[PDB]
Amino acid sequence: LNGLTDRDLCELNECPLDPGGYFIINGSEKVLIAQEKMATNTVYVFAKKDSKYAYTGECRSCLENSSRPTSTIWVSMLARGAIGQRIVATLPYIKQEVPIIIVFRALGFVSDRDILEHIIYDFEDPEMMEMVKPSLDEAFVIQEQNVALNFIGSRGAKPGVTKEKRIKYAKEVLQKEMLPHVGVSDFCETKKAYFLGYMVHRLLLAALGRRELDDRDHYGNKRLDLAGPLLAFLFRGMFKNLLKEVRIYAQKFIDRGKDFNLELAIKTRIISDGLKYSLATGNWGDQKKAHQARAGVSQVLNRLTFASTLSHLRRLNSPIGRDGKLAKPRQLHNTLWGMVCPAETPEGHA
Amino acid sequence: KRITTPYMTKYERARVLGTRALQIAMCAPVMVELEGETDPLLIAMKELKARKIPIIIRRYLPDGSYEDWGVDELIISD
Amino acid sequence: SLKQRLKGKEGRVRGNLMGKRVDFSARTVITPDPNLSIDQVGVPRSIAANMTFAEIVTPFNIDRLQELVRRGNSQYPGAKYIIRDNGDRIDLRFHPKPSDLHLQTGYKVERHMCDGDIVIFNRQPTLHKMSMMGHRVRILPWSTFRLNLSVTTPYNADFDGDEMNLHLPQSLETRAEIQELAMVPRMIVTPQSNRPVMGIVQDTLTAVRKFTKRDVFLERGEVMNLLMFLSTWDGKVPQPAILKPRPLWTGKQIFSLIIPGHINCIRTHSTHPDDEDSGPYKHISPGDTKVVVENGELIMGILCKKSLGTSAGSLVHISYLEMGHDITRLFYSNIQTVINNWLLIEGHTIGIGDSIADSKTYQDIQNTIKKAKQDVIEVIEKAHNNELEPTPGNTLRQTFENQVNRILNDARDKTGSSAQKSLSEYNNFKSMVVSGAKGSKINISQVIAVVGQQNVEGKRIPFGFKHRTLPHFIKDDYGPESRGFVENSYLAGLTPTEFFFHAMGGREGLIDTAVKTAETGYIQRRLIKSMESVMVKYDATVRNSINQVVQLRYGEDGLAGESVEFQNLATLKPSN
Amino acid sequence: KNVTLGVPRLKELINISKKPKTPSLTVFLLGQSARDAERA
Amino acid sequence: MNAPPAFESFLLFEGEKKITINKDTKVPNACLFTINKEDHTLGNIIKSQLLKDPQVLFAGYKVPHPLEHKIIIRVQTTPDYSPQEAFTNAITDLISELSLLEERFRVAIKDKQEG
Amino acid sequence: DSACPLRTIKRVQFGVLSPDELKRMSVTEGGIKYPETTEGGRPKLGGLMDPRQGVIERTGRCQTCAGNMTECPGHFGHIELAKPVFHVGFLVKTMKVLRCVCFFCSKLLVDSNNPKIKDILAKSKGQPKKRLTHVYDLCKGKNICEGGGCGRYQPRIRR
Amino acid sequence: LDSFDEFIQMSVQRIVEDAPPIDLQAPPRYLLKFEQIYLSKPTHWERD
Amino acid sequence: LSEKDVDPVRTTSNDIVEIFTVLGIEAVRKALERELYHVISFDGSYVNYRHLALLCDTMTCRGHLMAITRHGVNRQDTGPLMKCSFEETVDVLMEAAAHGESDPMKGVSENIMLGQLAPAGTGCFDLLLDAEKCKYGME
Amino acid sequence: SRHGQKGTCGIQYRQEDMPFTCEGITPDIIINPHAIPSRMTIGHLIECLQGKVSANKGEIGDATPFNDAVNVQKISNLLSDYGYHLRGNEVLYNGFTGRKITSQIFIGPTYYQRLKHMVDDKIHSRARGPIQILNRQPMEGRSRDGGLRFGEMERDCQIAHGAAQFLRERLFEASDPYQVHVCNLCGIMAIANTRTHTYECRGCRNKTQISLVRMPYACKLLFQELMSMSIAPRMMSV
Amino acid sequence: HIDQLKEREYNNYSWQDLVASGVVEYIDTLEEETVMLAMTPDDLQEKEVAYCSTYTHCEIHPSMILGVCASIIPFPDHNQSPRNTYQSAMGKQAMGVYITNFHVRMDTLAHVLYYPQKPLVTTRSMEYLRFRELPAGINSIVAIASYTGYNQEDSVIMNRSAVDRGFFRSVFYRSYKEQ
RNA sequence: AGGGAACCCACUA
DNA sequence: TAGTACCTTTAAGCCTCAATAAAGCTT
DNA sequence: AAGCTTTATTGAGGCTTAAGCAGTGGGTTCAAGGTACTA
Ligand SMILES: [Mg+2]
Ligand SMILES: [Zn+2]
Ligand SMILES: [Zn+2]
Ligand SMILES: [Zn+2]
Repeated sequence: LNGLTDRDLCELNECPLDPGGYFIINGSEKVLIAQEKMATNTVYVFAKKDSKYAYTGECRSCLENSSRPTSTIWVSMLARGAIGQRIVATLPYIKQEVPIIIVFRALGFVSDRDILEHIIYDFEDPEMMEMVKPSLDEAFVIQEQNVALNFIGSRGAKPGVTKEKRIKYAKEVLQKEMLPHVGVSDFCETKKAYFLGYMVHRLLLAALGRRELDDRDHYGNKRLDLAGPLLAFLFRGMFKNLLKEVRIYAQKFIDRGKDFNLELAIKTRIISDGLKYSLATGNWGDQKKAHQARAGVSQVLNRLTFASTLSHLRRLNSPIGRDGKLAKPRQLHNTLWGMVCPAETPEGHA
Repeated sequence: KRITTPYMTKYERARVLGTRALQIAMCAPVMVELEGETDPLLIAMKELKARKIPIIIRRYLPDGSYEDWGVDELIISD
Repeated sequence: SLKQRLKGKEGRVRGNLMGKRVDFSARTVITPDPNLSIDQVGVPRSIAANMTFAEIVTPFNIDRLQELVRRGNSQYPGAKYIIRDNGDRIDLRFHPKPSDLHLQTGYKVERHMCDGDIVIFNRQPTLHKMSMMGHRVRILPWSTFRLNLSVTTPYNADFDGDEMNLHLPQSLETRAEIQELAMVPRMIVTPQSNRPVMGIVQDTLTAVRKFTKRDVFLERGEVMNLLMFLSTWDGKVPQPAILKPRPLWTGKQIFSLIIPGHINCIRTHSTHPDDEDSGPYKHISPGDTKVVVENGELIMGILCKKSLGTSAGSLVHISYLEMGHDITRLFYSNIQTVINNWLLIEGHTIGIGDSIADSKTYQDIQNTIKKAKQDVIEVIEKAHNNELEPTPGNTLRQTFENQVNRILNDARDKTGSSAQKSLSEYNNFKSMVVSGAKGSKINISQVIAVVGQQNVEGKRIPFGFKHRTLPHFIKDDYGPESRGFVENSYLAGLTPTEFFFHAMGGREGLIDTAVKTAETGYIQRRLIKSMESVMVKYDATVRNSINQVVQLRYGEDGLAGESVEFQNLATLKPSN
Repeated sequence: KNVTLGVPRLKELINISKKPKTPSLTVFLLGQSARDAERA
Repeated sequence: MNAPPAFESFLLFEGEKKITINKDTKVPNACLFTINKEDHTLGNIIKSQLLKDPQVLFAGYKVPHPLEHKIIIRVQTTPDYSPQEAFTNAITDLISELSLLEERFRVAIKDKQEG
Repeated sequence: DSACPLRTIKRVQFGVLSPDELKRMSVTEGGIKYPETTEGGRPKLGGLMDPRQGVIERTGRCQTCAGNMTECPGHFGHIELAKPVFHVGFLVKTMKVLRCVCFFCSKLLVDSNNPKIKDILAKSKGQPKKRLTHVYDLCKGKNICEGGGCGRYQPRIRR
Repeated sequence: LDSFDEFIQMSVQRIVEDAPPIDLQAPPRYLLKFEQIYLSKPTHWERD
Repeated sequence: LSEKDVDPVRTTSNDIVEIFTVLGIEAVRKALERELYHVISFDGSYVNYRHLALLCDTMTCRGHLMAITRHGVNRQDTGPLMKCSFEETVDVLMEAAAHGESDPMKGVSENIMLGQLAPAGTGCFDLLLDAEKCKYGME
Repeated sequence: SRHGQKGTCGIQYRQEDMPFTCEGITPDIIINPHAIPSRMTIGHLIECLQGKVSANKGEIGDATPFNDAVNVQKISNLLSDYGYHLRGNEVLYNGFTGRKITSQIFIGPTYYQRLKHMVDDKIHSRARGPIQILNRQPMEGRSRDGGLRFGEMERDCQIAHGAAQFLRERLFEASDPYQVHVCNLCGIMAIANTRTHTYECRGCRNKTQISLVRMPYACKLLFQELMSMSIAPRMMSV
Repeated sequence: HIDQLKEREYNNYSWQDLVASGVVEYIDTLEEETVMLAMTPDDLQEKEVAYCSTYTHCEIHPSMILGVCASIIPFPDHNQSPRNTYQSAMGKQAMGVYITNFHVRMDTLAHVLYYPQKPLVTTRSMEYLRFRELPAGINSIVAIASYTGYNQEDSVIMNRSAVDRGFFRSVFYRSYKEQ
């Protein structure tokens, strides 16, 4: 129906006023409700309340084209309740925290002047020096890059008893899984260190009061997943499963010492019924992970009025739990002006 | 010797009226002279006002003992 | 698993033993009916022709039940089953062989629900024991349950789509105990707060304030038409208050006929001046604002929510305590019927003309808002130029916000009172406010004078941008417009920023409604389960299920909460 | 003073909370230390 | 589903009786005329024509419920006169008034149609 | 109609079902042995859809009693387990007993004649659960059987 | 419409191209690389 | 309270546990009544005193502070069937089975479970037929 | 209406029962005055006024939110230009008696919506019908002739009433009445062959001390689900 | 720009030529936090005391802050805001003609009004919601009166004669399927 | 004269 | 050789560790 | 002597259990593909 006139649409028994924007899945018109999320690659500094961390600067980092699982890195300060206040990091795939200067030594810079050049951009304010000194103090025992990498690797998911295995595992974690939006290739440790020092610097500024803290519900801190990103998130997993079943089929047909039919190797029903299932049920994942996945992403298009159809096609969703009793995500934020209707919202649990 | 209240409680009134109405509906002998009456509830109410319901209320004290009050012995509020 | 079968609100215990689906229940939309008594519910014919009461066959009702069996399940005033003594059910929907339609004494006939049948009628959430009362069935044509209007206050019901549930008691014993314990007239006064739960509401309240004013004069035909709707009327037309030049009755005479027995009550109207009772006209009231009902006759006074409402010591309360539930039920019905039929003569509207003040009042309102905004600018200039010194206990921010909020609240209150003084005695907003029927004075102020300050989590509108509430203001603007003080009324309409700030303020009530309904219900359930077995025993002690003494006498005095009243100790306060 | 009320305070009352949100006292002062603010 | 047919506004079903008199004993010389399948159209004219009668001490009508089609007229008279006689006289005067109105309307139509 | 006397419940006594009682009241005399429910068109004896355990079809009858699907309350089968295993709802109680009795002689760690034991059976005579709590608090600090009885060191039960 | 057009015009090809080529051995190697995608118009296949 | 020039009579708290450990169980009953009254009547509403008194007497009946939770209600001498009807159903019934608890069927929820007449209002007495009064009734 | 003013139809009067203006215009819909003051839908009244102006003028009125070209005084002056009261009131006459109503009634064209919530889609009654297969209680919902849940709060209110027998028939007799046979010794549910009058209890090996017990079916189900957990809920009828 | 947009069909001048003119531009929420907005071009003329002389953007029309279901509310700035929320909820439940090809569709539930009317009082945003073409409601002569007591507590008295003439009559469609 | 369950979503007061 | 039947979200309690300190046993 | 050693309090961490009532309606999927083996 793309580019058809009103007469051509009426020839096909279609309504010219129908806006489209939905999918016909098994004769059911299915609309993809836009899902909001925190913006990736942006450093947000919050105050975790009643916790061991006074401040926390997170950066949900995503590669922006490859779109692996978004690897959040936290750079936190400990609460006062020790001879100072201390900055630590929470790396992905490292189940324990790491103090930040050990991470900077693992990235290649061994000296303290180099690390503080990556963190503190003007040396002429000593108030910010006073806060980084404890972090330099508990990284005193670590003065070399491989020693720091061993410190990283001895806290990983499965620390292999070989020391060089720990070194290689730590190098892989700090290259591919720490701040991948900065870069995942080699020779990217200076840019990763500059961005990590930027995260530490933002945390220091927020702890100094020199910069205000970030708002969870500021709507420039949010992004909306429309039909494109949602369907691409599905299609990445289903194409991964397609390549997995092709490698399984071809492996089974080369252990036998034969040749495989590649046109018969492709399991074309992996993409087909996977997309069809997720759009028909609304659970956004696989069939075997229905509880794990989130529901209500795909809804039946409401066709009671033209206005209800148009409203359903322009609906957003904050996926925060509907049994949540905190008022703040349900507040009408100031930053919704002109972007989100201040009047249109449901009554009740949502 | 009977320490409970001489008045009939509202729960006692409701249950005596219900029990007596069911008895009349099961063709118990009416104690009063019904005058064109048919509904067993009105007959039970007319028996209750006339203090003629042949029912004993057994009130249980919390210690385990009981007191037997006849309906004709209790003061009829409503 | 079995544990998952037994646990939760949906498990076996809470979802199938404490509460369960029941037979002989009905549910449909509720619509008003001013013509029903307070203990009647109007039932659709399809609901009644589907719900059956098992009537035991006696020689008293052999013929009536024989006719009901002969009519069958097709005709509505008919029957659905015959249950013999042995217990088999002869289904009357198959029109069976005529040997089956024989009725002996001891048979049960499951006749259709008819007029006068007792039902429990219920609205969820069932919060208190007046949310589930007994009603007499009246069969009415269309498809809704129909309620009286005084009854919607205990049910917390209105007719914007509410549905209520109708349970039919199936035994004579349970029908009798609903009749003797849970009917609507017996549920008039609550033990929770020793006042009525149900009072004169809405139209009848507005029109009984209009009806009992001093200058309401009814002619002969109007009086006879109103006396047609008085059920307790003795057939004697009262002597008119004015006989010459023409015979005219006042509204107080007709209401004195409505008032039952010889009730003795003294109230004051909502607009009673504070300095009148000390004045020379203590008993000769210039504004008719002191209500005196003496020997069941409205001597003087305009009736309102203070007299005919759900307050303690009101006219319906005194009527209950002195006359009983049946007389007070008739009182409720008579007020509603007579007043609703007089409202056909008088009428009651609300228009766009009632929301409009004179130009002098508009000028006064604009002057007050302008001077208050200038005061806020002066406070801002004092805080900028370091002159603002904190009050003890607070820093400069709570004192600046307190000063600005005090200026703006004094603005809203002063200009709302300026708006309310402009309202004539013909105003309909004022008619519903000073009668207590609907709306308050802040509603009049917001509609006419100024909406006021919008608040999010108690403070003013927060700086959701970088130090701006919206990108239409400059940074660090603490003035009234910037932080959510709506300067216009609803009549004048809001500016776009005021519209957004008002939507931010109004979202708070919606969120609060949702979360309070989530949490308060859990609190109520925990309250119930902690005390469900506590009861007054026959030695008058209050014990729990363990027979542990909770109170040696109920309430420490041994009395029930319904019959007690607010009284005054004479000897406590005066000097020796 | 910013003491809690409403339904949170009722919940803190019926659930016997060892940590109420806004615990407080109302200290009353004896004699001449309550007449003037300097000794208060 | 529960809609009454539109003809029960005005049609007596078999066995329904158009008007019944009930001499209420509450006050002397009063009757309750219960008229079935009628509305305010006749109740109001009968009530007002009864109010023109000086021997009628009370005259009022009511519709007990608007979802039912039933008029209750209550007439009380002086003791030298009866409510049944008052009701008959009121209907005769209404019929004579409407006959006069119809004839004068025909005369006026015939005058204006010609000119 | 039933000929049994109709009378109500004055008491619901709780307890654990003895395996002797399960074997004695079962209708599946050999025990449930086959996981399949139907042997073709027949329900398998000793299977899960045991015909002695109730009424399979809506129009059939039970085999233990002769009642139809309405009158039949259903009757209990049993599986004789190859190896005894833990009841998951009774784990915590088994651990509370295990730290109270000896691992080897199964004697109570504290004396039955102990004055502390004497006055806690005094103050918790009608309360079995609080009596277990007090005996558990007495036996929690111990590490060795006193004795008459052995004197072997006792382990720490960790779940 | 614009989000779906981006997915079906840019994102599917980018997902296909940004995938590891599969290698099969153990013996000769077998390398499969995926190149440009083609989306046809919506077609239905009958029972024949 | 121990301070000089502080009234040791009128000085109070809104911490219920603090009043209970400092002053006792009757003092915390009165303080609980005062606090619940303050919460209820700050809105302007009024609840009759006997309902507050019954709640406070129920909370302070057994000498300690009985919370309105599963930690105060399900730790009473009430039966297992009453406790399992509130919260922690399977745990309560496990504990009752293990210790052989006997439910005396004297509560309301217990008899509601088993379909019996609850000893509550209408069901708190028995009705007996009087044979001597039956001699005056005609068939 | 388009201002949050929802409400069911309470009654329908014919045209000769409706109030009417001097030109014979009966309202299609009469709404309560009391719906306005607590809700403060002043846009509803402005829409009635603007709709009167639009219907007399022949325009379609403009009600775009933030407009200084439209206020209530301009709409009023336009309305008074058409021989109407400027505030939109009219003298209505009683439809029944013909008498002028003493108050003048705000009447004008307002856009009403019919909502999908109809009463014939919502009316439901049950007497006796389908029951759930597991717990033998009435079914769920009006689409399958199910019953209404007499829930826990209704149970609590009927406790507060003191209506013990109504509570008993709601929670036992009108949902799932059932009979079991119990051994008087062990308290476990016995085996009862009703036709041959053979009552027995396996385990105690008695055949005479068996008692009929009326309990809800869901309670029997609870006890059989407790016995699956190796609990013996021994109903002691002694 | 306006005279050239008045002729979008005669001229082939559109919104994208207005974006390409550097006249309008899209501002997201983070950029909106650094802009200075005039609500109207009224805010740009010089005042006797000036609020801001450094406006960088202007609102096109301030009623574009509302969505689809709140753009049908007439005079929404004269309403209390929860009532606007309730109408946004209840405009989706309003019965009209939901689509023009409803005779072809076998929807499970369908509700078509007999005589939908466009509103007599309109917002200018309902020209773009196509509410003039697929309207959901009828312009009703509505009296605000207390008549006989049957409209109390949020009820409506309706004209039976109007309903007989087709007022708010509608047809309900239920579709059943079997394989 | 009555052969479904579970989950999800939307909605009503 | 083609074909059909079967194989496999947070908030408050309680409980349980490591860590201490008078106080009796043993210099 | 002053050291040594043992049974009762603390503080943090881990486990468990709870989170309103009553209604409608629709939609999907359960129960599914490799196989090992024959007449
Ligand atoms: Mg409502
Ligand atoms: Zn059986
Ligand atoms: Zn041992
Ligand atoms: Zn036995």
